[PDB]
Formats: sequence, C-alpha cells, structure tokens
Amino acid sequence: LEIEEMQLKQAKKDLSEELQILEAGLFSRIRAVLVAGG
Amino acid sequence: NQYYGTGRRKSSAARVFIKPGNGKIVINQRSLEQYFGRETARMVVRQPLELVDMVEKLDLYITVKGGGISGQAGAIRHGITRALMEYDESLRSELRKAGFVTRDARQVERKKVGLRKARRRPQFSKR
Amino acid sequence: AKQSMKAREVKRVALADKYFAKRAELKAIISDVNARWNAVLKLQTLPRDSSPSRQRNRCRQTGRPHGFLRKFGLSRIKVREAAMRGEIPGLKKASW
Amino acid sequence: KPRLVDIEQVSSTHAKVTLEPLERGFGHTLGNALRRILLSSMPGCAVTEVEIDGVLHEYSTKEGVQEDILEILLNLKGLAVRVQGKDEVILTLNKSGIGPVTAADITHDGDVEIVKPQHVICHLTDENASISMRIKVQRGRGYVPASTRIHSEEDERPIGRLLVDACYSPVERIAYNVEAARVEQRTDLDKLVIEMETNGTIDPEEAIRRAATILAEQLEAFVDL
Amino acid sequence: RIRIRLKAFDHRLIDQATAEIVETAKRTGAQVRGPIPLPTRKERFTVLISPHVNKDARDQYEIRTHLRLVDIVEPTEKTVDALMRLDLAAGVDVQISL
Amino acid sequence: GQKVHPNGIRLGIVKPWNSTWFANTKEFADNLDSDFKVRQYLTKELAKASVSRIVIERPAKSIRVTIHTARPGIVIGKKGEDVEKLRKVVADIAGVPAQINIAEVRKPELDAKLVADSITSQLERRVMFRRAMKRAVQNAMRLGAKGIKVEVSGRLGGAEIARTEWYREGRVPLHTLRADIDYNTSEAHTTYGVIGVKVWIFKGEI
RNA sequence: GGCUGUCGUCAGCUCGUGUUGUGAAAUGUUGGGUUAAGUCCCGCAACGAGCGCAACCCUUAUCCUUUGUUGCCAGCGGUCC
Repeated sequence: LEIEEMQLKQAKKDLSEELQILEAGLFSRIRAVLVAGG
Repeated sequence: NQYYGTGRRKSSAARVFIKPGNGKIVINQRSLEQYFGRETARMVVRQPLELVDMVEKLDLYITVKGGGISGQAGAIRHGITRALMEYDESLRSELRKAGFVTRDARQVERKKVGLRKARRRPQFSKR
Repeated sequence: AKQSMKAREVKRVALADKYFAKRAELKAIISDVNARWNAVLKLQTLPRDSSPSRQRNRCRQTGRPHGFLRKFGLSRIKVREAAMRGEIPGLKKASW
Repeated sequence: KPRLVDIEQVSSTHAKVTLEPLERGFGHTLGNALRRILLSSMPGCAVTEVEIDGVLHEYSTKEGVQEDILEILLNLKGLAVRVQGKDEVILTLNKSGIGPVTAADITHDGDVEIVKPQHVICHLTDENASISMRIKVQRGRGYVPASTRIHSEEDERPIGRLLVDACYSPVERIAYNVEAARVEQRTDLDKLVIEMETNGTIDPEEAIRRAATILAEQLEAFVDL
Repeated sequence: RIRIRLKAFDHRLIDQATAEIVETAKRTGAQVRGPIPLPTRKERFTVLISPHVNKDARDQYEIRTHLRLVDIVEPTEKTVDALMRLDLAAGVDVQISL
Repeated sequence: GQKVHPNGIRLGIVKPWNSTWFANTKEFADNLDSDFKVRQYLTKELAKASVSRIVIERPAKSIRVTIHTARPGIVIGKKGEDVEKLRKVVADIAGVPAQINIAEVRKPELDAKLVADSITSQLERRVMFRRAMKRAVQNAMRLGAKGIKVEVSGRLGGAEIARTEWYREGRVPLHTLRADIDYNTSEAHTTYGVIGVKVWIFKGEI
C-alpha cells in the first residue's frame, strides 16, 4: 500500500507538472490577449 | 625571604607569613591580643612560635577567616607550624612530636533522618 | 484522588484567571491605599471559586495533594518512581 | 649532520623544501626512507561517517539534485579538513536555493579549519529543494575502507548514516631530487631537495618534521638489543 | 565584552559544551579571559519512601547544577560570529547575555 | 520491602538517564509532565511494537525522543505511516517541533523491559508461569549475558494465596554499583489479581 | 500488584557434584585459631559455585595539574583607605 500510495502521489505530480507548463501558460496567454482587447 | 603556610581545621582558613625578624603578630588588621587575646585559650597560635624561641626571632602576618575561635585559632597553629618547616626543613620531628604538623581531620557531623541530631536518637520510654 | 475532585481544581484555575488573575487587580487598587470604596469591597464578592488561594495543587500525576513539590509537581512516591526510572532529568540518590 | 632551511613555498598545497649539507651517500638514503614514511605513515583527518536527510541508503536519488548519493559520497572524500584541538568533530551543511554549493557553506564552530571554498559537493537544480546533512570527521593514521568499518561496530541502528571509505593521508604526491653542491669548504656533497604536494590540511615543514620523528622512534629500539 | 554562561547537570555535557567555545569561539579574534568553574548550586530533597506511615522512612535525592563562565573578552565580528554555529547539547543552558 | 532500585541506585554511573535535558523551576514543573503524556502515549499506539526504552532529548523547544524497539520496521510504518503519526502527535502535547528517531534493539532477549513485557503477555495467554518464566526467559542466557534473575509475583495459577517465584541463572550481583544490570518491571492484569514480574539481567561487569 | 516498616548491617541463606542413612536428612556451612563479618589461615569426605560481607558510588581529611568571573590580594604601584 505504501508503494502504491507513493506511485499514485508521483503520478499526480508528473501529470500536474505537464498541466502547469503547457494549462497555466496557455491560460495566462489567453487571459493576456483578453485584457489587452477588452 | 618569606615562607607561606596554609593550615586549617574545622571549616577554617589560616594564612601565616613568616618573615625573618619582627616578632609582631597581626591577624586581619588586628592584634593577636586584640582579636584573640583574652579569649578561651588562644595561646595556641603563638604556641609553636615560643615552642622554639620566638618574639625576637621572626615575624607573623596572618590572614584567617573560617570557623569560630577554637577552630580559627587551630587553623593558624597549623599554618604556622607548617610554615616554620619551610624556613627549616629539619625541624619536622619536633613539631610532629607535639602534634601540630598534623591537621584535625575531626570535623563536624551530619544530621541523619530518623534521628534528631545525627546521633541523638528520639526517646521511647515505653517499648 | 477521586475523579470529581481532580476536576474542580482544573476549573478553580480557569476562573481564578479569566477574572482575579487580571481583573482582581482592578479592585485591588481601590481596596488599597491608592489616593477603599465600599462598593469595590462589596464587588469583591462577585465570584468565589475565583481565587488563587483556593488551589491545593494536587499531584500532577495522580492527584494526591499531600507531598507536593513545585519542582516536579508530583507527590512523594510519584517523584520516587519517576526518579528511579530516570524519567526525571539529572536526579539521583543524595549522599554526603 | 644536515641543517634544514630554505623553504621555497610555491602555493598553499605545493612546496619545495631543501637540505643543503649532506654526505656522499646521504642524498638517496634519508630521501628514499622519508619517501617510504611520507607516503605510508602520514597522520591526517578525513570524512568517515555521513548522515543525509531524506535518504535511507546509498544507491537512491534525492529530490532536486542531479548528482546521486553515491556520487556525493565520493566528492565528500576529496573534501579537505584540518582539526587543531578536537579529535573528532561533526559539521552541518545548512544550504538551499538555485545554484552550486561553493564548498564552505557549513556553520564555522570550534577548531575546524576549512581550506576549500571552490570544491564542489553537489548542485541544487530546483527552487524549494533543500539539503541538510550532518557530516562526521575522524582522526587516524592510514587508509581505512568502508568494508572494514562493518565488523566490530556492535549495534549500528543509524541506517541513515551512510559510510564512506576513509583516507587519512595529507600528501597527494612526493618527489626527492639529489643534486651536487659546493659549500663553504667542501669536496663532494649532495643537496637533497624534497618536492612535496599536499591536500592543504597540514604544513610541509610540519609534515617533514613529523615524518622524521616516526623514523627516530623506529630506529630507537634497533640500538639496544 | 560579551559574557557567556554554561549551566548543565553534569560534566558529561558541560565539558564538551565548554571546550567547544574555547576551541571554536576562541581562535584569534575572540580574546577569552579564561574558563572558570564557579560554585555549584546544590539542591537536595527528602521524600517519604513508604506510602503512608513509617515516618522513619524518607529518601534523599539531589540535582547538581554544574555551571561554567569563561566568556569572551573581545567583541569583534569574524570570531564573535562563529558561536551561533553551535546549538547542540541536549541540555546545556547557555545564557548569552551582555 | 527492603531493596534499592537496581537502576536508580546506579543512575549516576554506568547508567544514563532516559530523559536528559535542562530546565528551571518555571517550566520544569510542566516539562517532566509533558514527557509523561508523550511517553505514556507512545506505548498505547505502539504496545505490540515491542518497544524497549524511550529517551527524550531536549535542546530548545525541540525534543528528540528515541523509541528503542526490537521491532523497528513495525514502528516505522508504511514508509512513513507510524513515524508521521507519532512525529505529528507530539504537537500540542508539547507545543514544540518534536522529532523522533527510532533505535534498533540488538538481541531482544537481553533487554529487561522486553523480557518482562513478554512473559507477562504470555501469562495473559493462559500459560503456565513456570514454563515461560524459566524457558521463555532462559534465552537471555543463550544469546550471551552472565546471569539473569527473574521474579513472578503472587496469585499465580488457581490460588488465593499469592506467592512469589525465584528461578535465576549465572550471577546477578545487584550489590555492586560497577555491576550494571538491566532491571525493569511488567504487570499482567488477568482474570484475578495482577501477577507482576521483575527482570534482572546481568550484562557483564563494569 | 506496586510500594514500606522489622528481626538487622544481623552474618547469615543456599546450590551443583561427590559421599553418607532404608528414609526424613546430613555433609559442605562443623572443629582449631581469627576478624566488623560463612573475613582469613590450617584442618577435614568433601570439591567447587551463587545471594550475601568486603571493594566499585558519594562525601569529608592532605598535597599536585589546570582555569581565574561576581572569588583572591603575596609583591610593586595609585589611593574619592
């Protein structure tokens, strides 16, 4: 259970790291254009 | 020059400095007669001195501060007798004969639980 | 030690704090040469258990009020055990 | 007998000591004997035991560090330390942030002397990443590996305490050279020039004096037999 | 001049804890007038052994509070700032007052 | 009664304190107090953890706490289970950043505590006192050691007349301070009475 | 249970083996000296061993090494001694 808990925590970390690089970067880019236009 | 001699007994601290000449004696800015003189028997301090012809011999500058009369007087006697031994390391036999070279290890006593005064056990007329 | 008893003390602390510990100080002024208002002297009776004198310590371990020692807050035998078991820092038999 | 003088100090590590007046067969003899002493028997100080935070054993990987625990342990061996008064001392490496760990970084306490401010231990490659290892130093004579240290331990529950091969030798390299000289009234006399390289934890004049003292203690028994 | 005090419950710790200063806190910058022992504060206690009755019981305990002074006699910066680098000792009161 | 604590009597030499730290009359009062709460609790959730002693270091607002146990792994947790829990439980209990380092007990047959908590547990398992008391404790003599005195209180077996038992091997000169012995107690509240036990393991001399 | 007082700081209490009696049991541990003491020395069908007694712990009695603040003042010096 300790291994599978660690594997689950690392899996959530890796996939969230993808969502923070892309999706934070994409969300800020879309928001920056909306602020300039509006 | 000078010759030091600790000496002590019964929570006492003797400090006598024997100088060549001057039979004058002072203990803490006081006379051996104005601090001890006319006491119970403070004739012990100058005992070892006269024990070998003093007064017109050497000097005694003491600085004691520990224990009551008896003791504070016993300490000095120890320091002095100890001191002279320095001026002449060939008079030990003499001083030892009297019993000055040795210290009065016989100290006070410690009280004890159950008792009332370290030894005085409580009475129980009925047993 | 009883369970009820070992509880009252607990409260005697709280109240003797929320009030007296800092509030009694107020009346302590008037009820003292600080130039003794009767009203202030009377107001002194608002509580009861609220007093720093109504506490009998009691063993911090068990509760036995007899044999207390602010040092360990324990009572005789408790200090005895804790001591032998080294549970108490730097403390061994005393002999001299 | 020879007179020890003329210390040509090149750097903190390197040096070149000379002994001018020596007999025809005294150039090679003392020099070769001292070479055997200096390399084999040389008192010093080095790392023995290390305990890292968030690491149960070696052969793992810490979060926020590119260099592995096994690679860090090897770098710790190369780190030079010199202790004056204390026999054993435990240092603590408190540091964090994006960049390399210079070399010092440890809190400076007691008699522990540090001679390396550039020597790389590890590289931090993340913002929040942090490291705090307690490093132990021990005094000895020669090379003591990690395999020997697990024998007469008796109860070693500290699993975090990852062991390293100890290396208690200050000298890196030694080299003597005998060259002829013409002193104030002489026929044929060798000039012993001892070139010595150190880790920087002990002076060259102090090392050569201690090396000659070891040979004198050994030779003392040989006279009376 | 900054004064340092060390009061432990025995030499098993008060020793190393003090030698540390003289060694570390005292290199060349700090002057350090010297390590003194100072009188020990002896506090013994008598507790009734038996639970209730037997007054003649009692047991005597005591806690020796060993202290040391030393104190550095040189307010510099390079050496007077290498002491904080020492906070170990699981029991060595170090009142660093001036 | 007529015996001095074979441990406290030596608390000065050859025997360290299971709680070394400084404190003044002020906090000292509540200090040893918390130590009890934390120590008493560390057993409650770690009884079967086979824990021996439980030291408590205290530098400054950060107690250490070392739980010596023959069974470290079980006191460790699922790679963080146990540790985290305890290390966190020491929260308001001491209101300070309290750590926790486990210590592995070498040869759980020579440590008093264990050899005591064990025999008592076996008793609670409906087992003949004599058997375990002797054999199930005799082991302390096979893994080494020189002398081990055991002791089982009264009420052993069906009987209203409480009786104490002997059984000892090697030599246990508890009359020697330079002897150093591993003494510890252990109860066993059974169907009736509280059969006690005392372990006296003589681990070498000086 | 845990903890305590008492005979009593008394010198006592036992075990293994061996031997002795049909056996409970004895011997050892008794005897001769000796010591504060089952302390020691001889003896002796007993030879050894454990809990004890002694010694390790503290404390007090001399001196030495070391450090010298709040402690000290022998010398030298300045004195709001």
